[PDB]
Amino acid sequence: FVKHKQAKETSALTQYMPTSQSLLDEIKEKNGFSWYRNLRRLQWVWQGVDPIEQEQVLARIASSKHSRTDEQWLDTVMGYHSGNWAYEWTRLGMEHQKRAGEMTNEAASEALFSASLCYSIAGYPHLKSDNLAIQAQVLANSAYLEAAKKSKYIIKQLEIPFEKGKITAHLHLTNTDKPHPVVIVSAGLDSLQTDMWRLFRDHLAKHDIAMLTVDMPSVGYSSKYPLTEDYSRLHQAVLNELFSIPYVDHHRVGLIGFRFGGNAMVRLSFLEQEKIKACVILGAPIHDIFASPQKLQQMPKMYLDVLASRLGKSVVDIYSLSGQMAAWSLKVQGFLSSRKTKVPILAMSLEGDPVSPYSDNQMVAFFSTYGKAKKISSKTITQGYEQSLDLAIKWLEDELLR
Ligand SMILES: CCCCCC(=O)O
Repeated sequence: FVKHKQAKETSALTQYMPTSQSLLDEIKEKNGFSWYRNLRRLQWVWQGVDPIEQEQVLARIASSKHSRTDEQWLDTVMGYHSGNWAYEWTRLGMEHQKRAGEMTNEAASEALFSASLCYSIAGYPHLKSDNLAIQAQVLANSAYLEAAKKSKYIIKQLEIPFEKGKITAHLHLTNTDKPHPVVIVSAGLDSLQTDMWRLFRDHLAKHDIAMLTVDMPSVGYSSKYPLTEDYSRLHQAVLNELFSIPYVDHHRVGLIGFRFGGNAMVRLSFLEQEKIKACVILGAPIHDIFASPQKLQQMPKMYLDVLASRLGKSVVDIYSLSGQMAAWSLKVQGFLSSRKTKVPILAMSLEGDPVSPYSDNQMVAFFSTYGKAKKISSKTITQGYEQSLDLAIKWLEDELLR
């Protein structure tokens, strides 16, 4: 970080054509949002951030008197110091990493996992040219392995050759007493694979289900793998690799996919109908948004910035970008027309998720044998997350521990 005291601020990184800058101004004026980033308060708490410390972090960010790229956007304090998003979140990470040295075992481990998450959030949404975020992502990764090393649970980092690079994946096991059923898990384009420790700790592990995390192409450890129309590519290779991994029962493999991670799992559940025993997706952009250019052009700048990054765009034309993403729809690709899959897929999203409509999940569910879509209604978002996850583990319990 010392080399990055004056690093270029996140919201200013992505270059847009002047006609596209004019569209961004329209969007910003119409939505009037107080933050550049889409704030995921409830998601981050669900993942393990303490609500009180998160508010303290967000308050120091929003209260700052330091100069912002755009004063409308509270999280755009420029440079690595008080008020900066990366700076303030990394501070919380370092505080966990401090408490970790004065704990041992089952607390030290958990403190480091907490730290990892804070560092990941510090880098969110992980724009590729973001110097502060790159460093945050390094800390996120080193903290995860240090937590893993301290845990009573077993976490192995695998490197699986594929196309002259290696796919980096994390295998979480309760033990190695016998080969265990396993779920391959991927989150969306602005998460890191290390952001799902509680999925394993609080849910999968209680059933001795191993968790194997993977980054989608262009994301995290898979940054060097271009996001193409065959975006399930890396998961298929990781699936084919499970035969050589004796710690897992390759006859009992499932898939969990959040956001765009969900598209890849569905894709895979049509491609490998014998090897995949169960699939569950939450909040996946199956078709609707991808196929709506007019909706893509009206998205907050943070989403367009993430898209430009993952697609390796140097300079962005929004109209062109919006037209290009249609190819990512699983309907446009032909997976949702006639062919059924033997894989039972449970497909959920929260009520009124504009990224994942019930209609999207209904499509998927129909083309799955013993499949099922759900529109999760709840009073709070946390309750929706928790219901969804309870339904997920039951599905995996029923189909994987069969
Ligand atoms: C805006 C929809 C595209 C991104 C979905 C994701 O976060 O994975």
